[PDB]
Amino acid sequence: ENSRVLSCQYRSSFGSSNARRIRAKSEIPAVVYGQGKDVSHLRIKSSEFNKKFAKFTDNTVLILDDGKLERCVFVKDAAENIASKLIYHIDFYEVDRNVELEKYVPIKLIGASIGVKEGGILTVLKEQVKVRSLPLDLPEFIELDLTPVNKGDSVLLKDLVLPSNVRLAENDENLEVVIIK
Amino acid sequence: MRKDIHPKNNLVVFKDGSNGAMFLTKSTLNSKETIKYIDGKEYPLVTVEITSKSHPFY
Amino acid sequence: MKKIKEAEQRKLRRKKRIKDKIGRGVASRPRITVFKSNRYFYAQVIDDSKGHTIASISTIEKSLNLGKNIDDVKKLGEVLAKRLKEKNINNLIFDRNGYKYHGLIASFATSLREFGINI
Amino acid sequence: GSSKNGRDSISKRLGVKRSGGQFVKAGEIIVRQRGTKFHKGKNVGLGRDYTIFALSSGKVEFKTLKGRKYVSIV
Amino acid sequence: MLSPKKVKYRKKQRGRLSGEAQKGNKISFGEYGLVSLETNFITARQIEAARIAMTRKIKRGGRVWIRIFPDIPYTKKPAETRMGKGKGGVDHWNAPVKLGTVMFEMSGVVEELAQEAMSLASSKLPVKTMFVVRRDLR
Amino acid sequence: MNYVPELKKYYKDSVIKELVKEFEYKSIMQVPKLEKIVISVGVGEAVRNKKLLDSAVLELAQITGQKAVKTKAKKAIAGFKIRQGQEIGAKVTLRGNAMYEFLYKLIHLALPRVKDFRGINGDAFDGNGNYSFGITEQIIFSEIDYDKIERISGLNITIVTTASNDKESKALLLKFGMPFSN
RNA sequence: CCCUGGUGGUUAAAGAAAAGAGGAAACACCUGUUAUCAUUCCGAACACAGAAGUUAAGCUCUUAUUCGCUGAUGGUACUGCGAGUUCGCGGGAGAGUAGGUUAUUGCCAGGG
Repeated sequence: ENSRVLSCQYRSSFGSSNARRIRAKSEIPAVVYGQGKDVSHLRIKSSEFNKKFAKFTDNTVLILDDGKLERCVFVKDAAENIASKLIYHIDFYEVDRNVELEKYVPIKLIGASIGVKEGGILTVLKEQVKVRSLPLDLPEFIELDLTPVNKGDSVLLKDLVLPSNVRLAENDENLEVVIIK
Repeated sequence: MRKDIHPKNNLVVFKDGSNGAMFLTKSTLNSKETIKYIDGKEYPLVTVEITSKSHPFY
Repeated sequence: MKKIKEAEQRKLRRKKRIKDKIGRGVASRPRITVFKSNRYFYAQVIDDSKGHTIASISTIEKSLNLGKNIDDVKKLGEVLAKRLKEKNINNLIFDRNGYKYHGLIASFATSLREFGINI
Repeated sequence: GSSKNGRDSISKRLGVKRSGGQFVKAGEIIVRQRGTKFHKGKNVGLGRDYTIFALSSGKVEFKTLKGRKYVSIV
Repeated sequence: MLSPKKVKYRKKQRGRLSGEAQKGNKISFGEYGLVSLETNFITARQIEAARIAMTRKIKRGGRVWIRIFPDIPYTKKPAETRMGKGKGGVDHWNAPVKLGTVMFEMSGVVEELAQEAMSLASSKLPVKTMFVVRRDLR
Repeated sequence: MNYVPELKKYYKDSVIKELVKEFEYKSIMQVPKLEKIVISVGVGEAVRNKKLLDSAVLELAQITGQKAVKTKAKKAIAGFKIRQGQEIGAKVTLRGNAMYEFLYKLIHLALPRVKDFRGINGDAFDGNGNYSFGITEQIIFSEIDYDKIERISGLNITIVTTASNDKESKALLLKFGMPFSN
């Protein structure tokens, strides 16, 4: 559960030069907004962020603790320099920890399908699915094994084995995610 | 309007030769012949051989 | 729908052009504007240095009991002249207000003229 | 094979001649322009070539309305 | 070759190109990208040399996206002339790249093969490069 | 006496009621009605032959009862070798009593006299209650004499209705008895 | 004072579309072309004569912000200057995002 927790402390620098000095001290400036609150300006340990969330997606959700409070935040944005692998700002969108909410979540395809083995045609109709859960239980990505899917077979949305407290939200339950023709 | 560029519109009774129906219609065509319409009014009568109710289509 | 909307739009464009062609009114020589509804006829004298209506008149006024004809607006203009003289204004600028100077407006204006108002 | 071009006109020295807030007296030129880059407001006039000039002594002011700039004397 | 098929003006002034990249600096259409570590000009023809290299190394495994298009004439005066007349004539086309431009993107193949192919591409470009996986997926 | 066209009488005394009942309209003059009929004829060959254009204008005058206007070229084009501002078309507008009377004359007298007249396509609707269709031989109208024509000509008719859709206008036209080919 | 109509100021979409509510007064639609007027034809607009009817529309109010418009705080780009140099000081976007937005107000007339 720790691996979803992140330590910060408040900053009051607010300048380009100041932010550069912080990142030299190997931290990351960040802001938190949402729920109608006043924006919170804080800073994060770059090593901790790299270690824990080296694979962060739009759907990753985590917990911020300033030693005195807890916040449930999405990683709304992260300004990355690709050449130097350098994060240099983070935007955290806060949500209510106990309010059900929707979110498109991508799928991850595993296994080698019998149909495609024998001459099936992959057509990935849907690259993501609308799911529903409390924020702390949203799935990072939903898995789907194609191995039993033979020729002329489509994948129903209910067929997606889902994490415990995650639930489908699509209006069209019978739409096909991936087909093999 | 101004008045000098219009052909003389006239009330005209068109008589079908086949069904006998008569149509009151303000036509600019001066008919040589005059007919007493149902309304006791004199109108230039033009006899037309084909009309509405005697359509080969209706 | 669109046809009524474009009629309105044309009226507004005419009104705006007329306004900045005649210019604004001042307490010495304020502006007289008119409005011609399907039932009635309205006139207002405005000083734009204040945005104030110094005087006004219309056929709704029961005591006048005029109609909506040339005769009636003649008499109405007479009444307007006698109401303005006691407030000692003799120079006016005539905002035709999106209408065409003809007929009812012509009679109104000329009636203000025969009784010592400079329009 | 020489240069086909190389031809330029004399610079016309356009622009704002009196800055907003300056004091001008009657008849001053405020803006020289082609077209109503700036439009006319209270107490100014427009020449035949869209020059902006002051009809009375006062202080220049620029206002903005619907994205158009207006020059006035107040 | 790669070259625009119509231009407003045949010749344009050589600017000074500087600063890092603030746009077109993220992997969009693929899995692996070939970022540059310099600011310089990549000619159309080096572009297509690198493209051949990648494509040929990839045995139908995936797709290749080229994220730069030259569209910048490069003029050169005739061979033996003096400094007189002016703005000689277009010779070849250049594309501008800044430190952080993705410049090339690949899809489909295993990461090892992609890295090999894309070093094979980097061997033919005039700028230092870096091969990047999405660094936020695997 | 305000003399009234028989079409206007028929409309006002029946069609309003049938359409109110048939389309459950809440207020009475939600009912559709007719605002204008535009008769157009495009003689691009008038750029050579002035007689063609003059004849078309005159024949329109005899057909309707009011004089026509010759429209001009909106754009100079070369495919038809058109120079902007040349006289290319001629149109007449019919409104009110003249409109009703002309439509009556048409429906009852001139549409019958058309060669192989088998109705009119009940689908030439622009999707907004405006019905436009063509007549190839003006000679169907008995008003014009055969001898004086200089070239057989056709012409387009557009009927503009207050309706918000095609269903309303088709219902109104059917109540008027317009011979739709159905 | 308020509703409505007309007329100014304050300029941030004070924008259009869809749905609902009314219409006493006022306004609008609506009636007839025959009187002066207008149309490069056409009472459509306009002009003139009047009140049989209506909220259907225009208009007013209430709506999800569906389209638009507007817009944070940070960060970045960029920039002035510096015996600190990828730095030290000062100023600080655009875009994006959390949002917000279907105005407000002076005084003339009719009467609630």
